[PDB]
Amino acid sequence: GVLKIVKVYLAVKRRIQPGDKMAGRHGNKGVISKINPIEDMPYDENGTP
Amino acid sequence: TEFLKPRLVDIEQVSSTHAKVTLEPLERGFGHTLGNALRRILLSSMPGCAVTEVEIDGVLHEYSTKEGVQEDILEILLNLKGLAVRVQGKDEVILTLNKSGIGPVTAADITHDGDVEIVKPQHVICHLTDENASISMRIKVQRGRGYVPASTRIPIGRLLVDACYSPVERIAYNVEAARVEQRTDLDKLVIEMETNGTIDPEEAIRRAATILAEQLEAFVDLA
Amino acid sequence: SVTEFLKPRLVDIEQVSSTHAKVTLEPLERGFGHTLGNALRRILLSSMPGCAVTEVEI
Repeated sequence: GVLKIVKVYLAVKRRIQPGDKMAGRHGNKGVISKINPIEDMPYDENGTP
Repeated sequence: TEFLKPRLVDIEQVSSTHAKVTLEPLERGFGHTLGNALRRILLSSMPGCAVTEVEIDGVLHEYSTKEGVQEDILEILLNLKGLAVRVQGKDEVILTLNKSGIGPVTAADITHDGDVEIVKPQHVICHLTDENASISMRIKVQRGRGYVPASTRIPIGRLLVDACYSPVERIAYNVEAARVEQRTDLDKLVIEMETNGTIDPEEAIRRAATILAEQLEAFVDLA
Repeated sequence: SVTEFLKPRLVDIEQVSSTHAKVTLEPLERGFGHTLGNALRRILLSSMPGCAVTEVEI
C-alpha cells in the first residue's frame, strides 16, 4: 500500500550539559550538577585547574 | 599608614607562549588579594581572535568527507578551532587557504593578509595524500570574550565552529619577599600566564587592570 | 566591544539600624560577583586605617 518512502538521517551534536549522567568505571554514577567557569574551579599550586 | 602603589617591574619572555610578569611593591595582604583578583579576571575577561566560521569549497555539510585528505571534516574544524591568530584593528576578517599537493596543510600556507598574523604556523590544520587534491577554504575570524558555542550565536556550506575566544590558559600567582629596601614586608607578586601567543603579557595585564579598575570605580560612589 | 562590560547600578543601601548595612549590586558578568566580593572582603578586613586601644595598664 505504499508508493514510496523517503528516509532522512538527522545528525546532531549534543554537548555535556547540567543534566547528563557521567560515571566512573567503579559504579560511581553521578549527574553533572553545574558547568563552572574555569576560575571557580580549584587549581593546584602551579596554576592548572 | 601609606600604601605603596605597585608597578610592573619586569616582563620576561621565558618562552614564546607562556611568560611571567612581576609586580612590586606590594604591602601585606594586598599580595594575595591582587594575585587572586588578577588570576580570576584574566582567565575569563580577555579578547581573542578564534575562528568562528569555515567554508570549505567541496564540502557540503560537516559530517561528510572530502577526497585526498585523510582528516575528516570534523577533525579539520577541530584543528581550526585550535588555530591561534593575532588580529589587530579590523573587527572581523576573512582568511583563505588553497594549498594543493601531498603533505601537511599547516597554517603557514594560509593566504597572507594584512594586520592578521598567524602566531603558530606549525600547527597542523589537515593533511593531503593525493597529488591532484586541493583543499580550498574561507575562514572567518572575529574577536570576543569567554566562550560562545555554535548554537547560541546561530547558505549550507557555512560550517559553524564553536568559538574559543581566550588568549590565556593558565594563570598562577605567587607572593614572595622583596629586597630590604629600608622597609621589610614588601611583597613581590610574580604572575605567570600561559597564553597561545596572540596576546603579550603587558597588554593582557594592563587590560585586566583596566577592567577591574572600571568595575571597582562603579563601587566608589554609593547612594 | 570587548572592552564593554555590564556596569552595576548601585541599588540597595539598606542601612539596618545605624551600623549594619546590606548593599547589593547587579547585574555583573559571570564571576565578577565573587572576585569583587573577595577583593573587598580581604581589603576591608585586613587593611583599613583606624585607631584602637593597644596597651592598657592598671
